[PDB]
Amino acid sequence: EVLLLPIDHQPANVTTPTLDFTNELTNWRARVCELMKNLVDNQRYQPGWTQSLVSSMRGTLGKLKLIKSMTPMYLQQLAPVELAVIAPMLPFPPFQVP
Amino acid sequence: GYQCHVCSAVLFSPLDLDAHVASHGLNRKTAQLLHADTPRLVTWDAGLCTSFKIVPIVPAQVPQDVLAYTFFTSSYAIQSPFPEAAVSRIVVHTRWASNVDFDRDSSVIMAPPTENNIHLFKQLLNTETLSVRGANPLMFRANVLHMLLEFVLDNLYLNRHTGFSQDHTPFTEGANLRSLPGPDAEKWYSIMYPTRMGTPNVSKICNFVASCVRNRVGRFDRAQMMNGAMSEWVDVFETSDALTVSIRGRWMARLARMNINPTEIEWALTECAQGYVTVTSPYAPSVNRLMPYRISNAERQISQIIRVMNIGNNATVIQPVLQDISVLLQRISPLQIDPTIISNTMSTVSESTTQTLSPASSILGKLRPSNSDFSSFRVALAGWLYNGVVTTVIDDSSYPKDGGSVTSLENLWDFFILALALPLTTDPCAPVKAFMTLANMMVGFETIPMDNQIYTQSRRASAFSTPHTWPRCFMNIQLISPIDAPILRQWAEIIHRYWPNPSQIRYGTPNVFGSANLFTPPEVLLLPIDHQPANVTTPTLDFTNELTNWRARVCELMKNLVDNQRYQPGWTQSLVSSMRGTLGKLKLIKSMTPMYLQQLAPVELAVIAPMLPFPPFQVPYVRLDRDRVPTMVGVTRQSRDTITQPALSLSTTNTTVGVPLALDARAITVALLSGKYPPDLVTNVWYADAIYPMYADTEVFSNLQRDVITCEAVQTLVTLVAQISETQYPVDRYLDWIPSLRASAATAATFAEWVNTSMKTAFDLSDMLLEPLLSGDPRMTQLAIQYQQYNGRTFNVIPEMPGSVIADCVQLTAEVFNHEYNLFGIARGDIIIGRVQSTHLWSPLAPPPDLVFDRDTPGVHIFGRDCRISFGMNGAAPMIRDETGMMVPFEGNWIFPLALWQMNTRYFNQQFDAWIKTGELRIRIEMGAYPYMLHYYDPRQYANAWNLTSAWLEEITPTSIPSVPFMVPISSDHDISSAPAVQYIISTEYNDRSLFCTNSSSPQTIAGPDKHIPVERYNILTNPDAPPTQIQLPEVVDLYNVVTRYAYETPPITAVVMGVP
Amino acid sequence: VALLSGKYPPDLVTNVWYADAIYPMYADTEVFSNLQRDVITCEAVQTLV
Amino acid sequence: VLLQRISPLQIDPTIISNTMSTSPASSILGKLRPSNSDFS
Amino acid sequence: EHYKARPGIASVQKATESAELPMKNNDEGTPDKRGNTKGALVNEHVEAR
Ligand SMILES: [Zn+2]
Repeated sequence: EVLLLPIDHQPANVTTPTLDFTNELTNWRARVCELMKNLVDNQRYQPGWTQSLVSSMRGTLGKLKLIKSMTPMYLQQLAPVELAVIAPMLPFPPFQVP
Repeated sequence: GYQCHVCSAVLFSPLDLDAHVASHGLNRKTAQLLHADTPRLVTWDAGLCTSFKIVPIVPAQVPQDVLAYTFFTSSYAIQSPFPEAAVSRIVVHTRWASNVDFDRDSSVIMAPPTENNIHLFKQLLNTETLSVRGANPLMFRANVLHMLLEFVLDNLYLNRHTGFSQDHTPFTEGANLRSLPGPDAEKWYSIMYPTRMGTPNVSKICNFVASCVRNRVGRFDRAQMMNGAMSEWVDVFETSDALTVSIRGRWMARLARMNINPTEIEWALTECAQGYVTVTSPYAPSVNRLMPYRISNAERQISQIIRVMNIGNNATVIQPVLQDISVLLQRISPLQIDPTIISNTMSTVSESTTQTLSPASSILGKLRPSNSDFSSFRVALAGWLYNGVVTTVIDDSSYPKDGGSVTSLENLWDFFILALALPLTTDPCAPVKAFMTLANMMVGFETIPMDNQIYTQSRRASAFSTPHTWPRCFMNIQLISPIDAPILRQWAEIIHRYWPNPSQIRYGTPNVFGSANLFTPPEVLLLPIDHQPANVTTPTLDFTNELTNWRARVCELMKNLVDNQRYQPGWTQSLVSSMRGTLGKLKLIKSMTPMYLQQLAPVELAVIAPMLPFPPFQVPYVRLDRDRVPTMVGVTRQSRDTITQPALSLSTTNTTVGVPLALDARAITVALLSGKYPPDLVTNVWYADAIYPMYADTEVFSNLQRDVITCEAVQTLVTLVAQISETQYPVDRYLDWIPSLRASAATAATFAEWVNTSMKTAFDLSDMLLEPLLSGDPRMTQLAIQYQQYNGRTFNVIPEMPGSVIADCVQLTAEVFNHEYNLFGIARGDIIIGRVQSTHLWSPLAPPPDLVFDRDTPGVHIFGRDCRISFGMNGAAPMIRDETGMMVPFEGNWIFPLALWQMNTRYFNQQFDAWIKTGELRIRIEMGAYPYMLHYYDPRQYANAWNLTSAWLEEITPTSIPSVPFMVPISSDHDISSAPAVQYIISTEYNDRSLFCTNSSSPQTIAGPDKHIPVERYNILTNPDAPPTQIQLPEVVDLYNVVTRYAYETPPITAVVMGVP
Repeated sequence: VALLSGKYPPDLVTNVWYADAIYPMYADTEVFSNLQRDVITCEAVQTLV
Repeated sequence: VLLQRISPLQIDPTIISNTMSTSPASSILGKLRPSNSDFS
Repeated sequence: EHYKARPGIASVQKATESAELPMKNNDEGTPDKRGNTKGALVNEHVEAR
């Protein structure tokens, strides 16, 4: 009686905030956006850009870091519940490797 | 085009003909950033300020036989202050007695409780409810909050003074009675004045009025300041209620805080003109104007942060603002460009025809003196106000192709065009580009050590745009060796020595206006170049400022370059003579543009800068210090998971704001080298004529009116969201007893949009407000701004939130609703669906305490989340599972939660409804709040509640319930018979508060539920020891108060303050 | 893009939504036939070997 | 298909467009293509 | 018929009808009653492509 998942799951409530960094997918999105901000920040690694695109690039990364989206909220709370509901009724029951 | 009519001459192409006649003769953000909408603050109300009316329900028996018809005052057509009826309720209709000039499209209109009021509670989040009579009991809290917000945003008016009489009749002797306008007024003088009617009767209304006091009627105070003018404010005793008197009083105080007199408008506009335009104000006793225009600096800072968040990058929102400021500088600036100056001064340059270069003639093909220098020079001057957002840089195309070489004469002039234009930009990396253009001109000729192989010497000078790319050989001048790089050593010394200095000019009038700038102190601007004040008013030519020094030293470097032994023998001697003569010619070219920019343009900037739709936004102009170059600026609108403190959750939650902008270095160079004055001008007459006509505008005041609505709407939003979801700000919660759902992100994002629409409609706004606050998560909102230097030193600004009277009044109406829940069609508590058959006449909204029970009552089974029902085989009774593991038959007293019935409504109907009707069991279904509907039966006949209660129990849905029906007996006066009545749904607590008076014209009420006219409301009449200006606000509403009535007037500012031309 | 966007309905209660999504799914169950076929699949193997 | 029919998650790509409100900013709106609704 | 299904019975059941469907048979490579291995004549990797 176990169903192996490559994601961490938490008990389900709908009132959790969208911008928690305890959620590891939201943490992953935030760390990738911070790494790309450090990559753009000081104009080396991009010679030949004639204009200064660092402010605009940093702003459009900040928006993608701080976007509201309930998909990382969904995948750790309600997606494993639906998988556990669906799975014993399947015609070919699940075959997993760790 | 056929023919002109001066001479009979025929032509074609009317583009020729109009010249021939002249010869005879001679989206959304762009709109809101310039022409934002104007809110309607001041609104007058000539009617009486009430929101609670008294509607009759069932008619009294006026032709009755126990008592003769001559007893009744209805038989004489006597107007009464209260509607005569057997049963009369009080309901809620905002502005049933009002007369306004501009309506707010938001009102709370209730039907009397015999009809259905479910359409006020199914309004907000019920889009998946099937029935047209059902509503979800999980959205009652959001529905009630939206109703209270509608209720306040309606009542935000001002009371208006109309006129008075003197009562010739002996009713209420000598009183001055108000006369409100409209189609009629005869029906109003009984409603306004309950104490005016005579008292002949022992009817209940005449028991009340004969008990009342007499001297409190009509007008009793005034402020008569002048003979033959309006009284300013009066105090009238009349019908009102304390809640809307309180709302309009706090709104009047909120507007009276903003008031300014005609003198301070003069004192503000004189300082804003800085002495050039003088306006006047009268010196006389006047009549009490109302001009709401003074706001605190915190509101200006918050409205600045929201505009900067609108001009998150987008590259096109702020371009029309710079276009507008360039066109505005056109109408003021006495400096005119004269392209013939350069064509004059390059004529008389001595050169040979036999040479093949012509240095005096290559530079005219470089410059190409044309007309569009102005709209590229004044944009560069307008960009000095917006260092924080716009970073104007020289165009990509204005640099040479391959970097060029100094042997190239055309690239030698293309360096000179850039060397003059680069000090006027506002990017902080201008001097490194000014150095690197010459270091690209010299590759192979002479070399200097760079940092890496990536950003070497031969890189294009446009790419050095950040402080990290500033080379060590430039930041430390000793690395350029003067043995094998003397010209680059000299140009580096010229950049480090003669680069211009920043300064400060002091615009602004912080008394009437508010200083909307952050990151700087108030009343100060920052300039890239140094300025002096004008000493003389007859200006004339001189050569002493930083721009003329900068023009001289570049030419002297180029002369030292052509005086190089490594460079000179490549050229012929007459060509060297002509180039040196052209440089000595071009040193001392007469142009008024440098002296203009030094000592007479910052006066124009400081004069213009308040009169501006988007107020300025600057970060400090640092000259050459790499340590303090601003690398970002960022605003926030929300917080992280835990941190309720903006000073901690600011650095990790921001959006970087700021966009570059391109400029034409050739046009800036032409505008710098060619500028002249009018031939005999005086620089105070010119400005007293030019600045005068634009100081009769009101947009600079209406934006100050707009920022109030912008700052108060976000405070109302953060107050109202905190009721349905958890937040970080400390608020009170009075409506936890109303059941609510569990708020997700989409619930708060929907509710916030409905709040936005209810503000935007009520204040007459057609554009968009608080939308960037809606783009993010609206639960945890904060507003802050910061900028960061190179070394990581961050300077943050967190503006405080001033209080909003809209949210204050919404919380006040919530506090009143906690005691007056019965008026808005809601009962508190829960219901019991037992069977009670008796001939008694008790009302089900006030049941006797024999019938009710609770969790504390012993012998009462409690059902929770578990329902297992065993069927009854072989005559045995079916059983249901208790919470504590017991199996009980269908008897006794039960307690359900409402959701337990909702999840299993059809399975419970077929099991339980046959036992509730004819058997015995009681079910206390608990929900907290529910709307109620009434049915009045005649107590002399048979009645039965099953066709109502079964119709209620069948229609319970897992997503909706309909309103709850009750059966109230009609209280007759005289002796009646007795008949059996069968009641099913009773209440738990008292819910009979909306009842006003029973039978209202009879002496008493023998049989039925009775109450007299509530003395506890009419406190001012019935209590002689009470002061007249007393309200008892959270407990009662009091229905009759003293109210102030103003007679102010609101003229435009140009109708009071006039300026001399 | 499915990670970066996506939202819930603004009125959901999970005890309504999942109690309404589970029931027609379990109404078309076939587990009692699959468990009744797996015995035959297991029983053919002995009669093969 | 069955996860899409059971799941409460309504994937609409318009949140990205409302957040951007349009260069590097328009380039990601070119790369993501929020005019598409194929989420198989 | 007061309550309507919030995910929808007609929408959930039409997907459960095709989740109910059994796995497709794979027959090729196995002999028939006579003894011939049924299937097509092809390189096995070309067939798996
Ligand atoms: Zn002519």
